[PDB]
Amino acid sequence: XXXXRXXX
Amino acid sequence: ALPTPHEIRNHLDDYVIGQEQAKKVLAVAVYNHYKRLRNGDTSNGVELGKSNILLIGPTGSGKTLLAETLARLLDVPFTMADATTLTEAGYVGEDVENIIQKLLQKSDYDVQKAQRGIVYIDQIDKISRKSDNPSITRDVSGEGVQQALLKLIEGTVAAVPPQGGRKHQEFLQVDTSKILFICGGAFAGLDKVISHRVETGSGIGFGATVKAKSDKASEGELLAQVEPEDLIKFGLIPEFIGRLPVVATLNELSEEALIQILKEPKNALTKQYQALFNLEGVDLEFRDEALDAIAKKAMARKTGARGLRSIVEAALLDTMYDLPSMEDVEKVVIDESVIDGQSEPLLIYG
Amino acid sequence: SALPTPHEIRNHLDDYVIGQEQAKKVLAVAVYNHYKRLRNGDTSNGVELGKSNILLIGPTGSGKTLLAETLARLLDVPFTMADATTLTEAGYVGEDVENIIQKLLQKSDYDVQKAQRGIVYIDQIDKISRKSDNPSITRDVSGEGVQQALLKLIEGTVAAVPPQGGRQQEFLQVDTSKILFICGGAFAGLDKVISHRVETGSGIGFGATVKAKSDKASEGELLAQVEPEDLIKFGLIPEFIGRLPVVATLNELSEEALIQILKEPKNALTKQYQALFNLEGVDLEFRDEALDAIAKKAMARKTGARGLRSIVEAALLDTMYDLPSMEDVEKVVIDESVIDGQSEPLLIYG
Ligand SMILES: Nc1ncnc2c1ncn2[C@@H]1O[C@H](COP(=O)(O)OP(=O)(O)OP(O)(O)=S)[C@@H](O)[C@H]1O
Ligand SMILES: Nc1ncnc2c1ncn2[C@@H]1O[C@H](COP(=O)(O)OP(=O)(O)OP(O)(O)=S)[C@@H](O)[C@H]1O
Repeated sequence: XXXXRXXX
Repeated sequence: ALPTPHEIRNHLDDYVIGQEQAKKVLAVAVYNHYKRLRNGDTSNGVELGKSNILLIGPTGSGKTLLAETLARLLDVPFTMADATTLTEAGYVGEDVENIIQKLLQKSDYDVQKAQRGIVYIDQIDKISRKSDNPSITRDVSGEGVQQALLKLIEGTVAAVPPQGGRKHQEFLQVDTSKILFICGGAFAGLDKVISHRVETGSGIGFGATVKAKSDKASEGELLAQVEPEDLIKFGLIPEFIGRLPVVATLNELSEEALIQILKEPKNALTKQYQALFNLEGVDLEFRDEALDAIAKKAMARKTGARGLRSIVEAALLDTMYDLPSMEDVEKVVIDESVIDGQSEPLLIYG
Repeated sequence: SALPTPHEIRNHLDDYVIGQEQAKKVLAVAVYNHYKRLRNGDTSNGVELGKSNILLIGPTGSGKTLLAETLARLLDVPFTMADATTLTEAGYVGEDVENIIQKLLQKSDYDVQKAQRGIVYIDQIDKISRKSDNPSITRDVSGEGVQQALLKLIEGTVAAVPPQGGRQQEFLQVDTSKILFICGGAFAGLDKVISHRVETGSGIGFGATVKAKSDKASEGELLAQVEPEDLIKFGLIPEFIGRLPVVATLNELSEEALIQILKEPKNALTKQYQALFNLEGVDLEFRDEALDAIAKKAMARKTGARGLRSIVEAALLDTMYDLPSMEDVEKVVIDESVIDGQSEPLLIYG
């Protein structure tokens, strides 16, 4: 549904 | 008849101590909420305005305590939600609409009784933007939550699954222009922002002033000078703060206040432990010489009223560990020395 | 209906743990008092009875995780061991705080009234302690955010859990005001921050005193002097520490303590290898001269009790490799020289 993709 | 600010405040004083300005704001709001709904569709001054509340104070000041104690005396429905679990634009977490759904559980699906309810939110600081400028990338637990609440606070239609459903085929409409919202949260780091704005020194030379170490920016006196512009640098959006005109500035727990919190309230820790040993056939005592000494230890922790159990349980650890094994024990006395750790609590046998 | 006492439960944990008299007292008082708050059914004058969580702190391999494991055996009420390394701020892909609750219900057979009185344990809590300045630039999904989410879980709230994950789109509400939490994780680097508070000086000047190694702080003693303000520098939030007033500091292993770990506990490594060869029809022995040498080698590794198998298995590698092929061997003796490696372990023939 919702993708929480984050990279430091 | 209806209650009054003096009567509702007298009730909260039994459960809360040392918060004068905070009790006044909630009393006027609750006292005014009955007036707005009662005058709805009967007063010529139609489209009555609304005024939400934004509580602010240090940790362990009594924010979450006021919401619980208020439900005891409040007649209309009340709920206790949290900002941290909300998610904007229908993501993995719960949606804004879930807040209204929890209200119907306590209201028994009474829409006419749900619109006149009150709502409370805790830990509002968790959704604040980390930086002053808007985040370049999308945020799931920040600014976006504020955006979805704008139309909610002002007033908007909502979707609520009546029974046995999460999403789409039965929706109950519930307006929100008259629903009250009580947001609260201990904003961390706000003292640094106000100092730059208020002190304005920011210098090293002769003409620039260098405030003497440890005699400045007192949290109690600093929050009083707060303004909406200060929260913008914190991360909140002006559109969100505009929905909450009222602001309440609390104070840090005074040394004298902690002594009263353990004696005057009914749910004090001293009364709690007294009941813990009452079933054990053992009494308890707490002399004034020990209370005043505990206040200096608690304030050093800078944690608030909730950091008091560490001082008590650390002292009564040995005593509680051995009291059940002991027999013919009818009363326990804890003098001031016991708190410092240089002595052992005196025991009285039958 | 006679409940156990601290002296009785301490005898059980003493069989599995050694040299943790300070930590065992805390778990005994909490478990003891937990049944008292549970026993009450709102039939006492005291209301809103207090809660007291526990925060275990100790070196690596000192036995923190072992205390929680052995505790669940003798414990009647349910118990869990939820890893906190994988926890993520609610609203993100990685994980939610709710997952912890779901585990508790599997142990209690989905008994809400029986799960509310359960116990919860968390490991590796230092993994979420963010070490940084105020994070204006970025938002942490596993650091500061996770700790804030936990605050709502504690002190009282209502959450949502699927019915075994869902065969319905419905959830069950379970209060958590009465649920106890025992968070514990070896905080690495906590000694350096405490030293600044206790040493009080750099000592590059003429007047300032300098004791670089004569008065150097001992790690064991130093943790005893911990306080909540010290943890704020480490990364923890004051709001998080206020929920955990009690603190338990554990001492490092000692040469004398290591010898008792191999003999008194039933789950000792010495007894493990004794049973490993019992099925093979061979006896095992361990003389005291070998234990004293093993203790010195383990302390140098700076790993604790967990760094003991490397000393044993590295020595008995050659012996175990050719033990099955050998015949008529009924007993084995390990001398001090065997640990040093100068000689080989003597073998006996039946
Ligand atoms: N004014 C007060 N009078 C008496 N006890 C208080 C008061 N304020 C706090 N306490 C004590 O502190 C406990 C916790 O109070 P809270 O309302 O949770 O403080 P808090 O500021 O809301 O914490 P937050 O918002 O999660 S940082 C209460 O259960 C009381 O025991
Ligand atoms: N007091 C003790 N007596 C006997 N064995 C112990 C003791 N403490 C630790 N051990 C051994 O160490 C193993 C692991 O102990 P742990 O509880 O994991 O230590 P720890 O402090 O939890 O390390 P962390 O926190 O997981 S890094 C146990 O399975 C035992 O074999």
